[PDB]
Amino acid sequence: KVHRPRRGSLGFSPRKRAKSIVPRIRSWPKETEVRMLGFAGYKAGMTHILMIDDEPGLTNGKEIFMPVTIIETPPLRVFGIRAYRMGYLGLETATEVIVPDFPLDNYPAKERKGKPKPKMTFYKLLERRIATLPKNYTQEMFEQKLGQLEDMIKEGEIVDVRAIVATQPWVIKLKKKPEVMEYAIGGTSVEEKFNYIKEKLGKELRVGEVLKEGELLDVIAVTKGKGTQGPVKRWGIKLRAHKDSKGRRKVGSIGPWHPARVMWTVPMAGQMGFHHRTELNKRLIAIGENGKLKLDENTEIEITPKGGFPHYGIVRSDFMMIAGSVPGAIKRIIRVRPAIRPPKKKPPVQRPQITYVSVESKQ
Amino acid sequence: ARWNVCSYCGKPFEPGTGKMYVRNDGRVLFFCSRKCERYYFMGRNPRKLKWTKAYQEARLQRG
Amino acid sequence: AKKGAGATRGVSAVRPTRALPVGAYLTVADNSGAKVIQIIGVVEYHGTRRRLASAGVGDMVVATVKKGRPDMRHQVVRAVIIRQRKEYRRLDGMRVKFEDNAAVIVTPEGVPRGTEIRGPVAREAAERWVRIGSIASIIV
RNA sequence: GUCGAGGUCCGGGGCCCCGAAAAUGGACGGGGCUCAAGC
RNA sequence: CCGACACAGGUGCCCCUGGGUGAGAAGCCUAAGGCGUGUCGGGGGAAACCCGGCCGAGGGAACUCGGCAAACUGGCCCCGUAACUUCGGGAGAAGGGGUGCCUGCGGGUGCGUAACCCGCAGGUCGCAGUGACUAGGGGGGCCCGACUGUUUAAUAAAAA
RNA sequence: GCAUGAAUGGCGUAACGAGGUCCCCGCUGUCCCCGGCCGGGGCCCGGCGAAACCUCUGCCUGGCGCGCAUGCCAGGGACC
RNA sequence: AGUCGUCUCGGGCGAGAGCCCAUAUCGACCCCGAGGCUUGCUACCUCGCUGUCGGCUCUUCCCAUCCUGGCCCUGCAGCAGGGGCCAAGGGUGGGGGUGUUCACCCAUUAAAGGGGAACGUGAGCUGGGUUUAGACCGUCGUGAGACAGGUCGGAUGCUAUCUACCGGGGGUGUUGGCCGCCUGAGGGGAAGGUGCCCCUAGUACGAGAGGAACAGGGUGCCGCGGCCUCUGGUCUACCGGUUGUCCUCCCGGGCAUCGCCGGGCAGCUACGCCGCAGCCGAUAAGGCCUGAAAGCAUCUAAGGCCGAAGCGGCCCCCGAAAAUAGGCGGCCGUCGAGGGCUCGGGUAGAAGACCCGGUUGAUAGGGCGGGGAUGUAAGCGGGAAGGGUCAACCGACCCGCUUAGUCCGCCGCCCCUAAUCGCCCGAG
Ligand SMILES: [Zn+2]
Repeated sequence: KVHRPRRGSLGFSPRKRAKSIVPRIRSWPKETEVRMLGFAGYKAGMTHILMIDDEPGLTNGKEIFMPVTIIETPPLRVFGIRAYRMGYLGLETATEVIVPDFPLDNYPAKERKGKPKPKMTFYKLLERRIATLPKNYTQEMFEQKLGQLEDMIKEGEIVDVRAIVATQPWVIKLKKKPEVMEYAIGGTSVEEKFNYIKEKLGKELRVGEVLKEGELLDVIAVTKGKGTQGPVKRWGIKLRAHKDSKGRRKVGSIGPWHPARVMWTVPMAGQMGFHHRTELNKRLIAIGENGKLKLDENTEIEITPKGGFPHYGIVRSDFMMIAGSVPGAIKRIIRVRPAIRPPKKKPPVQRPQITYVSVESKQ
Repeated sequence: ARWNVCSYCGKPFEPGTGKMYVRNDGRVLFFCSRKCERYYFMGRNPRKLKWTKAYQEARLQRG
Repeated sequence: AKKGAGATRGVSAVRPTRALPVGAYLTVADNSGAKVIQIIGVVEYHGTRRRLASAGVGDMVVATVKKGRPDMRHQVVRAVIIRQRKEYRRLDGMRVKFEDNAAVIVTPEGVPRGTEIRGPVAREAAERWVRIGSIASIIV
């Protein structure tokens, strides 16, 4: 008989709707330097640039076209510290401490006709995600809880520590409900990690402070949804003979006589898209500040194309320009981590030479 | 990083866009879009459409 | 560096689209005696189930002469495609097209069997095959 | 031709070993069993 | 009315058909006349898939038992038409050019600048002028039966 | 000429054919390789409302068996 | 289904051929087996009905391995060959005649391996072959007729009852309820496979012709998972031209597939673009170290080292119903935290579900502005091939006001309008 590879891959089954619209990171890289291992942003749109290639290959030193994706990256708020001990079958959280309520200043309040400014505060936007926050939680209580956690670390029951951070869509005026994420910290010593998280508890983190230009990353997000799709589109089966009187976009035979059952491997219709996916080795071309990209120390250009990004507003905060495309619809929350399985001859860790940036109307 | 100029509408277009069409005689024509390319090959006169640079030349020709 | 100047083939940084499947009629653009050929295969290409081999610019194909002088008709030959109608992208991102599907008859090692080429020769094919570009008149 | 304790063959008997490749995942009934829970 | 039915069949297409385009009782639009009862309604980027329809880059039968299905041509005027032949045909062979609108002239029959046809010159617009609708694709070999016609009502229309 | 043949006719034949059969130009989603769009179903809601069929029931691997078992044997798995 | 005569594939002995040399390779005459992949034999189940060959679609398995990984012998100089071993992760393709499986042939390729799954797969398709009813030819028969002989034509029914797999929801339980973030027992993966090119190198080897390898770089093809910045399709939103007809003519409209035709942003798309680890651990075939039985020798008996595209992990996807039914922070209970319907919308969607917003407000509408798609609107003035008393007047069409007009399933600012009122469950 004639052989051929099977239609589609079995390594992404079941092809079901993602458990949570907020992506989860299962594995983290091993880095000596002490820093947060990743960041979060919102997908804005796509554009292209012309750059002198510095990555190894045939096209080295020659100007090349390059598509890039824009992620708006408002600063994250570090508002929790969590500790992990070693359980019987794996890591188990031992304790977790969140900072007490503090006033919120970066809220873009508007003065409407009547009434004063809303005068928002933390624990008020966070309620939209948690809905059950501490009451009468004071600085002394927080200090004693931190001391207890530090004493536990000193005793040595703690094998890991991680940071609880929150997004701030309100500063960019996207929405108000924040997304809470848990991030591992690079390094080796739990004491160093604890000090690093503690010094930033209740404060802000910037992608400029976290990541490095020209480094490889992995992008995690939930892909665009397609609804129910037949096998032709879901798995890539071949259309049946044009003379078929019972349809063309269906599998011919769903199994032999024996086994007397339908094998799970037979392509079939179902959910397509909205899957949790990870893309490896995506280069971080640039990091821009306040929606502006600096080219030659005397030229700066607004990254927003004329008329704005389609189905998106205007980039007003820090942002990331990455090579290639990324999963997720527009405005999706995108997580990025340092390269987990990078190649051996990596590109230099520095911004490339960008000769042109496209800001023409993309609509 | 150079802005080519369309052969039909006479306007420049940004790098990384458009196309170049080669004639059998070696003449090369730059087209900024399928609209311009199709109009050129169909034969619509560029000198009667106000949204082209040839229209100004035609206006000068006719006074 | 073996065959420093005697090398017949080179490398190109651009890979044109494979817009010419098996069974397509290519116009012969040199003076080898052939006028029209039909693609029957593509060398250095692996297909899959029910997939016809496709060729672009700068890739060798196996063909048979349909129209030409009696000495050359009904002969299995190797032809290198030099012009295709399907636009393909360059390094700067711009598309380049041509007016006809034109190829040049060459030996299996890549040495042309003619002396002249009529019409422009794609820079991709010229770079891939040194001799074709060397004997070509105008390279676009 | 020097050491200085048993060698060198043959025909047989018991157990075991090689010879010993198949298609849904799996058959000492199963778990498992080595001075035995085998012979 | 018949078919068990308020049955998309049959009986009855049995007798008749204003205006425009057009050769036309064609196709399309419309007047008179009739109807909203070829009788369950509402919702929806509300999917996959199925049936009817439109388009599709580059290649052009590589699909398939087999070009099944679809596509190409398509009306009118002019030129120009092969092998073969039972001299009547083949034949609209094949193949090529033109086609709108506007401003006027000339010709036919006519008492008439009434009515219907037939040519000429100029100007001009579009990718496209039989612009919708209507509307042949073509050629070369072989077997069978001369031709028109008839046949298994309900799997065979054929060389029978 | 296993095993053609002269009126159960032999041979040839212009014109004709929804007859069988081969080739060429042109055309095209038949195919490379499938992708969009339109209307009707499919789907939900309010109504009228059946029929074919039906021993009882209904997960698997290797076996026994009238030799190809959801129901038996030893095992595996399984909330509704 | 049983059997394996036959079929396919192994083994024992070694006459002989190989310059000598039985075993590099072939191996007579004889003999012992394995499989159930050819055919046959039997008649054990199935004739109150289990639809055939071939092709297409799709899934899966065996090794007696064609290539891809690693090795041993060679009558193995190199490049290549012959024989054999471990190894089933991946591939094994495209065409011509023929209904063909098969076989033959063509051009490529690393290779274009043989088979099992009711000769897998017709409640999936097609119906070319086979096997009814019509008909012709040859042969046989007195005849009606027959032919495992050709030839033309000849129908393929379905509203899923249970289970099965693909995805989507509502509950119970997990010793009170609820919101959030996690852990990862287990299951899935090929997420990768494989060519060519440059150097090593015209070097090793070789008389010469010819001609490697380790290491180091580049890139193609097949497969997989994503995206629409660029290019192409579509775009029955939208803009323009135009044919017939109707609304009396002008503007503006209906119908004629969206009437036809050209362009077309958002959206979807591929023919477009981006991404896909070689490191560690133990091993099979195989190569060695120490060492006796058997004072020597010996890779093996005890013991140790290295050694495969194969196995386990790193990596990706699902994953608290993981019955040992998990961890932590917080809130509530012993009226009441946390939710549901209703409300304005898609980062979603067949119903459910999911996601944003809800006066603590820019969610939608509206107004303005930006950015786009067509292509310069109606009206007026002038010209216009010509006609007309060569006057008035008619005139297809052109020019200026006019980057116009029309529209926008995109974006920004402004609370002007509607996101209101209300109802319900809920642990004790
Ligand atoms: Zn242009």
